[PDB]
Amino acid sequence: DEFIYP
Amino acid sequence: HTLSTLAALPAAEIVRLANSQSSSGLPLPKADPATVKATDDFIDSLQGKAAHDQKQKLGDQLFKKIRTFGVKGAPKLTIHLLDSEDLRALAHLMNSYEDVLKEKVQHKVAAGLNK
Repeated sequence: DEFIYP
Repeated sequence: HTLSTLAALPAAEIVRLANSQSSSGLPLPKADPATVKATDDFIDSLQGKAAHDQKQKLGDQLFKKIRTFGVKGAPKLTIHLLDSEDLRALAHLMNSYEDVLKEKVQHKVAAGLNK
């Protein structure tokens, strides 16, 4: 799982 | 002061209270100074970047830390924390005051903010 800030 | 009343304060106030060693009742451990300086140098390193780029880079470490906690919705919690707290204070909770951080994340899960 990949964390991204929009 | 309990852990929950403390986790209910902004990160910057939790951290301010930690450094003012009138801590006769503060459920916080003694921070490691090599860790405190690595975190502050890390945050120093983000000064001057796009707000968006700063939250992504800190978010990377923050999401990994919430996933260790065992909580679902760690992206949404990670984003909400990054948009609601002081970045430098939050990184200090992440690397130095992990249990307070967890109490704060349970407050947000209680508001259904991970859904």
